[PDB]
Amino acid sequence: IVGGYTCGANTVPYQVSLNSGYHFCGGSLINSQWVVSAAHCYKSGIQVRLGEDNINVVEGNEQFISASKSIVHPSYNSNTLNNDIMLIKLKSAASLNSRVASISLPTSCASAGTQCLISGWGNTKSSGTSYPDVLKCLKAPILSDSSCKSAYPGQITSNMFCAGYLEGGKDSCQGDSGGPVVCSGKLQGIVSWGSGCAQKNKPGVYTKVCNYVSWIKQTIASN
Ligand SMILES: [Ca+2]
Repeated sequence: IVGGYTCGANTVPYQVSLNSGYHFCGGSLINSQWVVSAAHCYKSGIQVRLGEDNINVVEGNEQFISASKSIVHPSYNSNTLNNDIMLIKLKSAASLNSRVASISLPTSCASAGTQCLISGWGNTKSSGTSYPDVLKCLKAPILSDSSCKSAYPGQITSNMFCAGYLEGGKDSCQGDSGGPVVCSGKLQGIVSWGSGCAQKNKPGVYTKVCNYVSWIKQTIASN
């Protein structure tokens, strides 16, 4: 997260880190046994880390649980990042409490101008690289589909939305991928892509979660 703030330990209780010996992506806990992330985050051998603040120090609220299975969206296109969504099942249910908690799926698609909370352990620099050890947070509005398409001609599908600031300075970044965009207490986006981070006229592009609620619910019900 570029141009964000330190969230505070366990203030984003649905935020998970995906670990394969190291943090590589974020995710969102949507019930005691399932995580939503970005399909471009797929790999084998995932350990889900819940209850994290400092991802390099054991602070006392962690739960580390290996994934039993991953399900990439059946229409994921890695070239276009259309349908950049995957589900990860935990081998055992997490223990839920105020510091480790699921986030609800949306009932409604959020609109342009709605304020959302974007969070992650990704790069905090637009130029060069600095990884934080603690969770970073950013409040950002959803942008109009017209401003989104104008920023990224030929690239924005009906399964994407832009959020952030056309002026630059404030954005998600590398290492935030798969993490949450939460608006009015519901998971509306997944950190997906952007051209660099926090560059002018290159806002963040997010998977549009409201399009996937039927697929998520049906997939969980049978797996
Ligand atoms: Ca920790």
